[PDB]
Amino acid sequence: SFSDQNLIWIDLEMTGLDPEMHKIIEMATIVTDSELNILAEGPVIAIHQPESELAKMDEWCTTTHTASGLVARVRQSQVSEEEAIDQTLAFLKQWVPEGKSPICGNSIGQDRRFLYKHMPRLEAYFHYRYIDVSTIKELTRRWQPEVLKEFSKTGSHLALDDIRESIAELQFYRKAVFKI
Ligand code: NA
Repeated sequence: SFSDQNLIWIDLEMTGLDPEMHKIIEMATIVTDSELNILAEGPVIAIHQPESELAKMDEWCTTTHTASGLVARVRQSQVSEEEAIDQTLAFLKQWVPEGKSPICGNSIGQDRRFLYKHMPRLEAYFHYRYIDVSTIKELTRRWQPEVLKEFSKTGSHLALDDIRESIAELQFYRKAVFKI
């Protein structure tokens, strides 16, 4: 089912909002076809970081990532950023050719910033364009906001679950605000 029309969905969790200061602590990927059918889920990787990097986390980050179990998984992880890139590339090469899929997700520009800084070999696998589901969310909020009361998110900040929610959100928009 390898195809240059398939879409690569990705979500990261980080120790904060600033790529120059903060680090990636979780990554997950999903491949859909162009019709958003989920074809395969990629590696779900808690990336090891030392305490000094975890100690940069603000209260939101600390409470969120501790309560989810991610911090414990990060502390126990034996997978570095480079190994996480290798695993993720080995998965993606089976489903989508290099340079063809936009990066897909919610406010995915932020994730791409962290990929540019910390995982440029993975960033380079994506086409330069972005499929940002939150673009459609924002346009819907302004053009017909009552549509948004028909869809809800759990928002657990477990990377695979959140990217599954991104795909479900776009699936909802296709029926609710698109006519194609
Ligand atoms: Na995200």
